[PDB]
Amino acid sequence: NHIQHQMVQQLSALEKSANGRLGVAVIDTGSGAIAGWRMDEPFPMCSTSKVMAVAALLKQSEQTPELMSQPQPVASGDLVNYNPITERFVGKSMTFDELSAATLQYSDNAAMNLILAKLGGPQKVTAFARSIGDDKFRLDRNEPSLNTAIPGDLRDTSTPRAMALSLQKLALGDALGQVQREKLSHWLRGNTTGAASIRAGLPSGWSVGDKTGSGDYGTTNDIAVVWPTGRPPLVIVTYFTQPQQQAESQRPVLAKAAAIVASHY
Ligand SMILES: *C(=O)N1C[C@H](NOS(=O)(=O)O)CC[C@H]1C(N)=O
Repeated sequence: NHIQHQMVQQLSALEKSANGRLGVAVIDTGSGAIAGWRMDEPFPMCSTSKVMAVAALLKQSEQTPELMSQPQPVASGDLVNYNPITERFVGKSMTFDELSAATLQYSDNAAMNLILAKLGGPQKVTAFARSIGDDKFRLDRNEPSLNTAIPGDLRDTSTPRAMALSLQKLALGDALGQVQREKLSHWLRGNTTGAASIRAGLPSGWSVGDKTGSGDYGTTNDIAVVWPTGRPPLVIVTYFTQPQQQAESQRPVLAKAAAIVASHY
């Protein structure tokens, strides 16, 4: 942990003002420095777990490049709680490229389940996380139950530190092949659900890729790769969860956390 005293004070005050539990990690990839707040506690990942799932599928495509263009039938039975793209393909097919874009950029939960099926389930996403040196990530359930976000429950959690290091290896480093890393980074940059989260706290000119998540207990999450103008990229994880199951989401908390980390860099 390389966090400055001032940044700790600011993140602590933000957490208290928001009445929740905040977890933040920032990696400066130029120096390798890592900093943050509660960055080793488990937090429910919710939809941010989808990055690891798509990455696992992209790793498999390295040995079968046509895998991503293979049509996959979509059925009404695949639909769950939130299916913004897949609901339009019932009775038709989507490729794994389309399914990956849908789950990353629109957070389509049926698409996530179709990807989990191809990989062999949540347990195989966890095995892929281990294969990139992430010993904290655990995916236990599929959609939509992986979003229950119960305090004290270890299912479907990771830590801000582990998720930041994994997102660095996947989107910037060498955990994936070049074609696959660039596809993942492009999909993250094209996310449509992140305007009010990390992106809102960063300079408007910077290029950003991110994946949000939400769940019960007011869980409000975002993980980002940031390409600041003129200087090496940053990786930012902001996880936030609240005391009561019915709590409302607090996206401005993530924006402010991002602004706090962005200033100190
Ligand atoms: C992911 O956390 N989920 C799927 C979808 N995500 O959209 S979000 O990232 O903009 O929050 C809706 C919320 C959540 C879920 N409960 O399924």
